[PDB]
Amino acid sequence: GKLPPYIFSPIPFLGHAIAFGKSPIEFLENAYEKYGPVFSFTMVGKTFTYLLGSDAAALLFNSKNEDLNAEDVYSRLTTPVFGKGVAYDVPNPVFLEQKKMLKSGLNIAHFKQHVSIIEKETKEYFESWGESGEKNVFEALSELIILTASHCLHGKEIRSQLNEKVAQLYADLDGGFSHAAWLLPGWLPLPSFRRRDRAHREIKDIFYKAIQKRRQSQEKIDDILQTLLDATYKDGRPLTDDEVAGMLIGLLLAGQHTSSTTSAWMGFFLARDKTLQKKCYLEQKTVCGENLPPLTYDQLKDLNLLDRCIKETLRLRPPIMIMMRMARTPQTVAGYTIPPGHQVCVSPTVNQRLKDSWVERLDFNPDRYLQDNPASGEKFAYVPFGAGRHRCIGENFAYVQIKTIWSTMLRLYEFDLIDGYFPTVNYTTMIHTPENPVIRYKRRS
Ligand code: HEM
Ligand SMILES: COc1ccc(OC)c(/C(=C\c2ccc(O)c(OC)c2)C(=O)NCCc2ccc(O)cc2)c1
Repeated sequence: GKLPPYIFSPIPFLGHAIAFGKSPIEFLENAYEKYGPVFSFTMVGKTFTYLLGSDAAALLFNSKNEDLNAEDVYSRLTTPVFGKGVAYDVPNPVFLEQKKMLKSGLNIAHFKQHVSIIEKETKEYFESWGESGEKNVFEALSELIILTASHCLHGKEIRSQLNEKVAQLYADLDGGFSHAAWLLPGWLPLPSFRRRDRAHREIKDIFYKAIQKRRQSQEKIDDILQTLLDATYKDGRPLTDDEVAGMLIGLLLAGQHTSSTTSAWMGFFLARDKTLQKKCYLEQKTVCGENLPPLTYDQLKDLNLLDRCIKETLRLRPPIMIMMRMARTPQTVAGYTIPPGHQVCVSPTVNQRLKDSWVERLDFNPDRYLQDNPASGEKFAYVPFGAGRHRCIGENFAYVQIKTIWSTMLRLYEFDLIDGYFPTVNYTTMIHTPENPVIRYKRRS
């Protein structure tokens, strides 16, 4: 076997940590240009064997959990925040069973009501923005998305109980995903660690109360929570309340910040492309209805231009820029054998802005998919939600949430950038959020 082309680090242990923190996408891009598609790293005592390009990423996107173990990478971070016996804590077959049980709930029947729920919530929430002014797009969209995700997934019982205190609790729970989670161990009683732990206990307690109330409820209502409760394991064991709580606080916490940043990025891209925003509003006027009636899942499929805009936003600025895996058996890609112990990586951000196939890589143009383009030509060139075996179980929910939030938002206002300052990428956060998000909005005529 041959080890993959190994980059050389001046620092023995820390490696390229500072460079990756400063500019991960650019660092990966130049490393690709200099050492091919299978260049390796050395970051904090770990070898980050990145796979760039479709051919290299095919290994990660077609690998099995017996070969590329996600748990050995994500357990120490996801177990304390989500719960025990849920998410990545369980073995891989139980994890697959949980994933399919969750995917069963997110169906067309539930989406038909989710569209109306999200439309109502965004129409009510964006009343405070007034006729015109400037606002923090990222935070407002995060607050809207947490409301909509709660109302749709957890149900009216949980949504009604939602207030500023529990919103801050959810923000604190998301605060568990940070640098300290990776570098520092689960031994130090850091105040961030104890905040996350207390938030998880309080959230699970209120969720236990809500689950008991729903179970005792006589009236039958179809929801994600009800579907999870009715559905049992493959063997036949009824789902425990602890497991159900873990499922739902995993679902919502996994879509609150990977959907807020995408919505904000699409908003800024549409503000920069005023002609594209005008075309999108014209579509909202013509294909949904001249009187602009409330949206429905049937009309969602008619918003092809908005779908293309969301696709281009995800291509340029993916929320999840890295999907890590832990090698445990020797694997070969591009002729280079990766020994077990290397943190096999993949970049759903660099994979979509490579100049080899993505022409005008950094140019926002939601018309590329109208013609032939890598997203259809190549297997794993456009992978914002993942592809192959490892995909998001809620990409449909994301495409029905963002395309119902932004449809109403474009129906309401006429977004326009301020001082021509397109927000940059804040690499400090694990999900790259726009830097200083401020937009000068005006009410649509
Ligand atoms: C633009 C929106 C979103 C993007 C780009 C995105 C991206 C991703 C990606 C790339 C993965 C793969 C992680 C892995 O394979 O290790 C993932 C996993 C996941 N996604 Fe999302 N996500 C989004 C929103 C959502 C939404 C709305 C939900 C609603 C349920 C959700 C639920 C999940 C869950 C539970 C996982 C767990 C891992 C798995 O399913 O394999 N995400 N997401
Ligand atoms: C902001 O919270 C997130 C958001 C998105 C994530 O995945 C896209 C993750 C993550 C791992 C992750 C950890 C730290 C990170 O910094 C990160 O990148 C943002 C990602 C993960 O898979 N969650 C869901 C796991 C799960 C599976 C099955 C189930 O039934 C219930 C839950 C964490």
